[PDB]
Amino acid sequence: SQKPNIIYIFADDLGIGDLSCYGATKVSTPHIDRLAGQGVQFTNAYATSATSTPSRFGLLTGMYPWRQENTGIAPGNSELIIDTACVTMADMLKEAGYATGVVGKWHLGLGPKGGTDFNGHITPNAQSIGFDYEFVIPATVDRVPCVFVENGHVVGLDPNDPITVNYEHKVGDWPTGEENPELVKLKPSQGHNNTIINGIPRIGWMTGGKSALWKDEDIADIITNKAKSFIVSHKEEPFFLYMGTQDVHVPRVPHPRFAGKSGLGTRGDVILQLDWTIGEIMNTLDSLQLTDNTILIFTSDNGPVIDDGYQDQAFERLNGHTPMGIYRGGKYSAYEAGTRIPFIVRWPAKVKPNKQQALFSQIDIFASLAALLKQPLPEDAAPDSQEHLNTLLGKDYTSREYIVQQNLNNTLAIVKGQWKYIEPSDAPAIEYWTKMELGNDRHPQLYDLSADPSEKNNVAKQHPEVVRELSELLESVKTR
Ligand SMILES: CC(=O)N[C@@H]1[C@@H](O)[C@@H](O)[C@@H](COS(=O)(=O)O)O[C@H]1O
Ligand SMILES: [Ca+2]
Repeated sequence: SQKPNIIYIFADDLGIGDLSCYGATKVSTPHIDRLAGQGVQFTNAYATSATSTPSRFGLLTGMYPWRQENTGIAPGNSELIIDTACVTMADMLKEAGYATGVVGKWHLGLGPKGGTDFNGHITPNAQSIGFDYEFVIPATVDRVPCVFVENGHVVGLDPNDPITVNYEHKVGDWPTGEENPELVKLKPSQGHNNTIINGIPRIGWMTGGKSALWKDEDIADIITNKAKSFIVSHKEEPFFLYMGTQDVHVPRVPHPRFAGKSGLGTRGDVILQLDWTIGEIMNTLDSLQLTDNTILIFTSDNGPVIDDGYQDQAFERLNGHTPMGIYRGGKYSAYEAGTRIPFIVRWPAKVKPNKQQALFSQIDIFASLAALLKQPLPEDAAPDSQEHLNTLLGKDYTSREYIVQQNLNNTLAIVKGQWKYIEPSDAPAIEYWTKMELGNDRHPQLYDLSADPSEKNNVAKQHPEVVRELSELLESVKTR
């Protein structure tokens, strides 16, 4: 064929150390390892951000999320965060002649100023920014409402039982973690004490849509089947599938057939469920003879977290597993494990198996696919996205000049050749809930990653001219 199919899969909070192809010894990921073996495994690939909403925003817009105020972790009832006049990756692939679909985790908002009204046609939605087809989890599985949205309508919604959602105060009289601990089956470790759904207290309050409520143990199966439907439906045409798994995000509710199979508790169990999901996508492609001329990109939105809010024994069951690999920090953090993510590109027709050590950022995927397809961008489109197609395909080992990282508190860090600079911040050093090291410091930090990849040795006092140059460089990206 001329024009490859494109599948982009965000895992949720999957760590640079969670996969056996990245050296995990305490858990085995044979489907994802097989994918690695068939394509290009990246060892220096980064998301824009150490959290969900901003990394997904940066990927789809080709604009750094920290250039817009509303791009932080979004509530389940956030208005759509991407302006409908923005050119998205989905829009440019639609212009390039692809059928476009989003399946799974969205977390970019739905509906207009005021927040999501879940009770009729929800607009603007993913279809307002270049997706033909939409089947989404509004935000995260730990956030209300716990329902799916398909082409702008809640699946199984009864108009006589309308939904209301509120993140400021209780609406309705549904049990909560706070008031009704007797009805809590998975106890919260950190907040998560609002409306209970299926015995799991969630973030935010909801009432109504009883018949629309999902079953947590079926979410991977539902996402996997809707992804396969989309692929089977577009067997004969060029398609783009943007897919977001729930795994390995809290609450971790493995299907019974994975539950207790890892021996790392539910956190390990959903790594195996995730590996099985990617296996199902690879088997579907193979079935339809679409393997060879499909670009399959598998990555994560941000780094990993052990205890992210439920008493699921993820620390107690960890068994010497290292989700962060050697790296400092994790989810939320400006330290490397915040934005360092697993990243695999398989395109058998065109791309030989390889390890890509080059510096790569998810911000460049938009301009890199546009360049591949020779698709022209409006002057204002994908403004921070550089063409690095050769690097993406393992055809060159040319690093990005620098990459930019954003933590929870919008502290930015820049990596240039061997050097990592973290700009000063007044935000807390330690994240209140998880106690994660955020890398917020009133003083500059400088790490030589070639010598000190675990960021053990701040050498800012040793290299003021390096701090000054990288500081001036980061400020010029900000004011560009
Ligand atoms: C105490 C608490 O509420 N913690 C939650 C965490 O559980 C998770 O839901 C996170 C977003 O994760 S992300 O991957 O979608 O950014 O938001 C935090 O606020
Ligand atoms: Ca995430």
